[PDB]
Amino acid sequence: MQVILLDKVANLGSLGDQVNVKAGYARNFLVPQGKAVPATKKNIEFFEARRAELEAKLAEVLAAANARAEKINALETVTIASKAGDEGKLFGSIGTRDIADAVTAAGVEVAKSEVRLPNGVLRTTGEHEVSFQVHSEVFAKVIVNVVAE
Amino acid sequence: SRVCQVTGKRPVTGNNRSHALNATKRRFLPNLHSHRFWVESEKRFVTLRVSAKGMRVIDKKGIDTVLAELRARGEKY
RNA sequence: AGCUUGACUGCGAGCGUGACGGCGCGAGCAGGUGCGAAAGCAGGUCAUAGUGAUCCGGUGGUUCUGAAUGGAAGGGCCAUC
RNA sequence: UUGAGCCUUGAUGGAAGUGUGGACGCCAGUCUGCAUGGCUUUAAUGUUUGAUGUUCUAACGUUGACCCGUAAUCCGGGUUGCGGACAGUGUCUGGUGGGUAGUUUGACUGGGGCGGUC
RNA sequence: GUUUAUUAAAAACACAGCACUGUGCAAACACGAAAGUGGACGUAUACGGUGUGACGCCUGCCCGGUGCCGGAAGGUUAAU
RNA sequence: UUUUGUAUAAUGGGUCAGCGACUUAUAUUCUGUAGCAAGGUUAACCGAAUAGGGGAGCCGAAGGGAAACCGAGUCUUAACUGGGCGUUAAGUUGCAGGGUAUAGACCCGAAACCCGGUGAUCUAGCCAUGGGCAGGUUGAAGGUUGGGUAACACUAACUGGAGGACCGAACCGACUAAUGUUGAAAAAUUAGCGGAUGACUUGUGGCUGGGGGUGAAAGGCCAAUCAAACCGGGAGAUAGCU
RNA sequence: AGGGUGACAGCCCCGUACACAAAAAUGCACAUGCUGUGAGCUCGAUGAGUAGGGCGGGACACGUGGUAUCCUGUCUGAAUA
RNA sequence: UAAGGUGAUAUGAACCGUUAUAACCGGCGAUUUCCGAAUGGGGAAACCCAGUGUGUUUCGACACACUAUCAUUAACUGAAUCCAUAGGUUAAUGAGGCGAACCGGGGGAACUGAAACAUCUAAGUACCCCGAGGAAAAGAAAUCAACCGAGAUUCCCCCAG
Ligand SMILES: [Mg+2]
Ligand SMILES: [Mg+2]
Ligand SMILES: [Mg+2]
Ligand SMILES: [Mg+2]
Ligand SMILES: [Mg+2]
Ligand SMILES: [Mg+2]
Ligand SMILES: [Mg+2]
Ligand SMILES: [Mg+2]
Ligand SMILES: [Mg+2]
Ligand SMILES: [Mg+2]
Ligand SMILES: [Mg+2]
Ligand SMILES: [Mg+2]
Ligand SMILES: [Mg+2]
Ligand SMILES: [Mg+2]
Ligand SMILES: [Mg+2]
Ligand SMILES: [Mg+2]
Ligand SMILES: [Mg+2]
Ligand SMILES: [Mg+2]
Ligand SMILES: [Mg+2]
Ligand SMILES: [Mg+2]
Ligand SMILES: [Mg+2]
Ligand SMILES: [Mg+2]
Ligand SMILES: [Mg+2]
Ligand SMILES: [Mg+2]
Ligand SMILES: [Mg+2]
Ligand SMILES: [Mg+2]
Ligand SMILES: [Mg+2]
Ligand SMILES: [Mg+2]
Repeated sequence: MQVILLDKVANLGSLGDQVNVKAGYARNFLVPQGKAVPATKKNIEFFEARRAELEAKLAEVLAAANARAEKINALETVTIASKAGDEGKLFGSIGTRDIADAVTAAGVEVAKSEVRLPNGVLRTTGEHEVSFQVHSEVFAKVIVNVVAE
Repeated sequence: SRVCQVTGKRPVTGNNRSHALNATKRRFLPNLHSHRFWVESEKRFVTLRVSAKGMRVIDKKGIDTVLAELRARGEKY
């Protein structure tokens, strides 16, 4: 009695691992109570296929927009800026929708503050390249041009 | 009728044989048990009269296949 | 008393005695041996009791056998329990 | 909890001073850690493997109660309570077993038995 | 009171009484491969087995043997 | 007939007639006989059917050795002066017969063992539902009233109607004697006898089945039988006996 | 061939050898119809609680034997031309 | 098919026939009480008693048909549970019982032989039980052989006591 798992399951469980259990635990509790299934070989591919059409399929289906920053590898047109201040230095901050203002017409339009650098955001020159939240892995690169008026 | 519903296993006859090699008519008879199986295919407990082994057979071929027989053979279940 | 292993191995003309199974005696032959200078004597004990058939099984030996073939198991044969 | 193996982080194979439990410590050491201050002899885990013990429920028992099939002291399905890997049963196995069964239990002999003998 | 209907009616069996012993109930026990059933629609003031045999006065010693009961050490010991 | 021996007072037979016991099959060997002869002969089957075909095969012409093997020799043993068994006599197939083997094996006969059935119309026990007990005695508890006690106790009449109680018919039994004993009767008749309101007696119907029942226990009863019923089967059990 | 008829019949009778026969119901053959039914080629697939094993038995002429082969009550359990 | 007939003991009677409906024989039909598998219920076989449909110049009642069980299927219903299962009724098909041997299977003795007896025998016999056919069963090699080869099963003669 080997059988494969469905749900977690205490001292062996794992959503689909390959266990080998006493016949009783199984034909008395695990199965006929939705938790496992005889490893009928028919199944050891039926629940191994997934392990391919998924853990090597949909884990690749993720890679279709590398870095998401594709043809934006040459910065973006600087429509306006992101502000300034302190007669020379910096003083003003980014409202909850004010890092777009510059890159405010490139990709798609949004308006949210998924803050990434929990600092007082350094006040100097202006043009910087950190990362920002583009996804749970990749990044992006652009700059920031001030406004002289 | 001590008869395993899955494998047909009924009791048999044989001797005893002492040290003296003395023949004595006996029976061997199946290790039957009757057990409540859950089907899900029918949301019910079909409770067969089964010999262990019969059990092992269900544990491999699958109840839905074992009841597939019987049904196909005429048996109640 | 000295020296010794003939309480030897293979055989055995020819007799005894038994319904039988069997048991007994036996010179002589071959090989090899002890004793004796030699002739010679020794195949246990002065003789006659001191015993258990067969089957099954054990041990040693021996290619005799060995179920397609080579081996092996088992079997035989000799010895012995 | 516990006998034994493997994996490991502490024992055998960013200085000096103002400070601490355990110890085969060659017989009087120094240690093993505890604070700080400009492949083989040792302890705990993750564990793998057997033993013991608690409990669990979900096989299994129910000759408690209820529901329905059903105007039914059977049976079946269902609910519930109690018990519960025990009990019981299959195979195997040691013991017991005139309860039952098949038999054996000699011959000679001044009849037979006893004695005696083979 | 019972008994050898048909050679034995008795001092034999039974008996009320006494004792021992088993049995917590799905009882022990008994019929039965089993299901089912008696025991009992009873529950230890009950049910079974065994012996003794109204009642009076009593019922001593022996546990070596046999039988039965109990025993969580060791020895020996089966399948595995 | 059986016996050392039977007129034997040891067995069997009243007599007649009819029936009544060494067979049959297959093997096997021997004698007789016939055929063929170092050979003889086919079986199943085919079939032109008692022919013919069919030579599968069997026996014989070679034995010795456990055997491999050798071979008119061979085995024993290292080898035999030798010794054992062989080489020097014809077979084989029918047919009749004499033995034997396997079958009931010359015939008749057990007491029994086993299987499957039929039996509680007799009888044992039990279950349900019905029935029966003339007549006569004894007079338990309890109750009433007197007497009595301080009150109970006690006590006397009466009342009451207990009992595996007494006597005795029916009914149930069965202790003694006689008769019977080719009976009136395969268990009785006659005169006596025990029980007779009880653990009584009886009708009808029911249940218990053979290693089983039932048993106030005798090994009693279970259809004129019981230390294991009857019927059919195994079955022609077996019979070193008559 | 046989039987009968007043005793023993080829020629007296019924038969016998031989040659014939069915309106109906059926048997079996064929030739056809009906319902079916599947045919041939190519490419595949190739019988798991099974084989095997422990234990207890039973079958094989074989009585556990040195014992192959087969069946399985019980416990287990492969390979995949 | 026919010139004779109405079976027998067994006459007699009353009849029927003789050229085709006397009788006799054969094919096919009709009728076929009751009991009996017995099947509407019951039951001490040949009897008792029903329910539902029918049916009458006298539509009381009394005669005729259907109503067992089980299995497969179908329709309609339909619980604890709301679905669904179970259950319930109806209908169509089928089965039942009997009977020689032979056959396959499930169980399976003893006497007796071994001059006793237990392994062994008798013997997978007798017998009980289930099932089936004109036959049954078996059957197209995970078979033999033996370095050549054979080619399912069944039966017979040998091999060989
Ligand atoms: Mg005895
Ligand atoms: Mg004597
Ligand atoms: Mg008396
Ligand atoms: Mg008497
Ligand atoms: Mg008397
Ligand atoms: Mg008592
Ligand atoms: Mg007494
Ligand atoms: Mg006394
Ligand atoms: Mg005393
Ligand atoms: Mg005499
Ligand atoms: Mg004379
Ligand atoms: Mg005389
Ligand atoms: Mg009666
Ligand atoms: Mg009286
Ligand atoms: Mg009286
Ligand atoms: Mg009288
Ligand atoms: Mg006596
Ligand atoms: Mg009698
Ligand atoms: Mg008899
Ligand atoms: Mg006889
Ligand atoms: Mg016989
Ligand atoms: Mg294949
Ligand atoms: Mg009827
Ligand atoms: Mg009826
Ligand atoms: Mg006997
Ligand atoms: Mg004998
Ligand atoms: Mg066939
Ligand atoms: Mg080839």
